[PDB]
Amino acid sequence: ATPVTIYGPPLSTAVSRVLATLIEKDVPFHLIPIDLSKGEQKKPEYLKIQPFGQVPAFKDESITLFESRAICRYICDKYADKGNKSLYGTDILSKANIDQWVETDGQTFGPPSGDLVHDLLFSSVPVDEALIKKNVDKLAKVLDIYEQKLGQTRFLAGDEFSFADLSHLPNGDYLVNSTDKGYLFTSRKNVNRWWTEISNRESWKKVLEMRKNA
Amino acid sequence: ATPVTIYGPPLSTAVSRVLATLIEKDVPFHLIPIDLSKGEQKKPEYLKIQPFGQVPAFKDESITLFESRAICRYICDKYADKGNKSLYGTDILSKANIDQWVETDGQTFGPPSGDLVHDLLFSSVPVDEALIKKNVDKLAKVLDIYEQKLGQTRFLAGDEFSFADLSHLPNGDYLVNSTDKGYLFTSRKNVNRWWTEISNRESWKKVLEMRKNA
Ligand SMILES: N[C@@H](CCC(=O)N[C@@H](CS)C(=O)NCC(=O)O)C(=O)O
Ligand SMILES: N[C@@H](CCC(=O)N[C@@H](CS)C(=O)NCC(=O)O)C(=O)O
Repeated sequence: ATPVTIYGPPLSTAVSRVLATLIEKDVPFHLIPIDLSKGEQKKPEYLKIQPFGQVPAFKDESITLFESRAICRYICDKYADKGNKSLYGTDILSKANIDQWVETDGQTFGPPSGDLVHDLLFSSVPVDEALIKKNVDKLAKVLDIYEQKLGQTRFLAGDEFSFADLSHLPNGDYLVNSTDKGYLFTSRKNVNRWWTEISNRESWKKVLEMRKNA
Repeated sequence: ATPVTIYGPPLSTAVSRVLATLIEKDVPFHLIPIDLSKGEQKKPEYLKIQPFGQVPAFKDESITLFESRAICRYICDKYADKGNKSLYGTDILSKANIDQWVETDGQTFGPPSGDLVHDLLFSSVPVDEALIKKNVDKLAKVLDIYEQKLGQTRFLAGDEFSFADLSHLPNGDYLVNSTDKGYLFTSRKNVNRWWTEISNRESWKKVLEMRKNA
């Protein structure tokens, strides 16, 4: 079928989540730029597609979607028999087992890690060290629980890479490789192990290379 | 069939989300109390099933799950042909269409509404009115977008009540009925219509009565 259409820059964490999923699932795509520096996402034209004025948006022959994790669940559903077939499970039980850790990204890991990424890399107000520390300490608590989980299983939800792991890549990679807070991940033995395995997957390497290609 | 097991108090918003789903899906359940004021959610036996020391947790013969929205997706999947069949759609496209608004709850509406609910109703320290204002203003911006959407469709995702609407009930109901922030919903005519329709569903009324009697 025709390549799907993704709106937004690969530097965006939420866009990156979608891109990594497409690549894992062997789904071809067009990428339409949205210039965040020109406030393009906040103007009326883009608002028809993403009503919160955020990236990414998704369009294929059947539907227009927003919210990165919903886009990714759709892709995993539509293209279940394609690419990495086990990415979001293969039946009701394996899917749900992964999904609880996807929700842990969305509700538990994502808020402090995303706020850190924003405040340290993408904000225009002076960095507030007290606020950085607050979210560092919150994220440390989460990663302590991950350290124990990853002492039992190779990946968050079990023995194989899943969307739960994938969903951690965007904020993880900015913290580890673009801030001085990488020790949160790398000083925890099992988290470091996991982080190394997931960030060196072909799909993620391809996303990082796409960022270089502008 | 054997009733599923749910852990936590009905005063909890995340527990309420699961209860409303079970009732919509006509799934019998057994509810195991956890007293949050007494830290029962941190008892080591309970942390074995919910490692973040939060509620709810879910058990049936097949699986133990945490994170309310993951639990609800599993319920909707397992019991697709039961109760309200359309709650999370009936095929790939209708499911995804609902799911983007479920993610909007999780990522956009949920954080400011949940922080308001916590600071105003479940905090041990005084409220910070500057922070209240910050979250009120954030939520107002979200609801301005909903106001536009709900002028186009009856419910968030279309012409039928869905899990997307359901997922807004717990924080919405506390703000409308237990704080002086209800104007956020009631001053917006389409949002108010929607709120009226979804909060008067029998499933939601049953949850509130469970809570009143707990
Ligand atoms: N919850 C959304 C988050 C989207 C989001 O916040 N995107 C950022 C880039 S990572 C954005 O659009 N920034 C520009 C803006 O918010 O105006 C998702 O997962 O898709
Ligand atoms: N993202 C979780 C949220 C769980 C959560 O924060 N639960 C509250 C109840 S509203 C709780 O357990 N609070 C007690 C605590 O965190 O110690 C879910 O949706 O299940």
